[PDB]
Amino acid sequence: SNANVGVFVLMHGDSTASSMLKTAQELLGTSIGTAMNMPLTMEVQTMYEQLRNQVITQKESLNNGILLLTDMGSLNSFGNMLFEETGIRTKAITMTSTMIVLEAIRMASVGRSLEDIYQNIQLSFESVVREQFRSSLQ
Amino acid sequence: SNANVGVFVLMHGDSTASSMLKTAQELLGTSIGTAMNMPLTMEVQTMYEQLRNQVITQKESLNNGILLLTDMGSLNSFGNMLFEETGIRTKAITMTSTMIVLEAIRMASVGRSLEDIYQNIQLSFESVVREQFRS
Repeated sequence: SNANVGVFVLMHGDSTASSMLKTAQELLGTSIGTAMNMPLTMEVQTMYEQLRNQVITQKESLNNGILLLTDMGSLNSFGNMLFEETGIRTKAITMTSTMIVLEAIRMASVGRSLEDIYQNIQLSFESVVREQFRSSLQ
Repeated sequence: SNANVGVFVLMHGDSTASSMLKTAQELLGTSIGTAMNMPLTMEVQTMYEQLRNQVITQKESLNNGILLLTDMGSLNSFGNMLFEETGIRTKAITMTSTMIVLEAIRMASVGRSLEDIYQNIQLSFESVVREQFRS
């Protein structure tokens, strides 16, 4: 009920997820959020099981839902998979960049809801779509 | 006529840029592209000079232009600044993630033009955003 939203950052490669999270954490002075890197030799199912296992452990601290921030590929499917398996409300967002991790952790750490965080992140993506749109014009 | 577009990945953190670049290079079997990890202690001007310094030592290898893939605000001015200073055509994409680096590196390595790469990445980025937030 007063749990902060749980933020998990999952990305392809050796240290993208963890390095992006470290950046946000150092900018905000917080240690909340969890990063997991999927190196190229690791099967997608193996990664899901890493995430699911930690989620299951911390179930009682994840009363206000989970936000999965991913880059690409199969990883977004984990959001619905976790909800189906654990019943914990999950939103998943692809194409995650440093700013998005930063904004997710900042809002999570001050107790904003999963829905409020998801909406603000959508607005950030929309701002960028528009900035890019305007740049393509010239 | 033959230069590949030079792709530069500039990200905040210990290994964000280099990790994304390595993922792309390994997935694609190519060694092209430059990553520059910017630590939080580094000044904006130092970051800029790091980029500019490499660029101007390899001008002819960049004569088909430069694509900067960046994350955060301060880096977002570097494209126009680099172009103004060097005259080498530069495009820049913010909110860079793994798939942005992947497709930029894939296109550059097969000899796609700057305008084409930039166009296609922006179109893909918008498509995925719209599908993500659809329902």
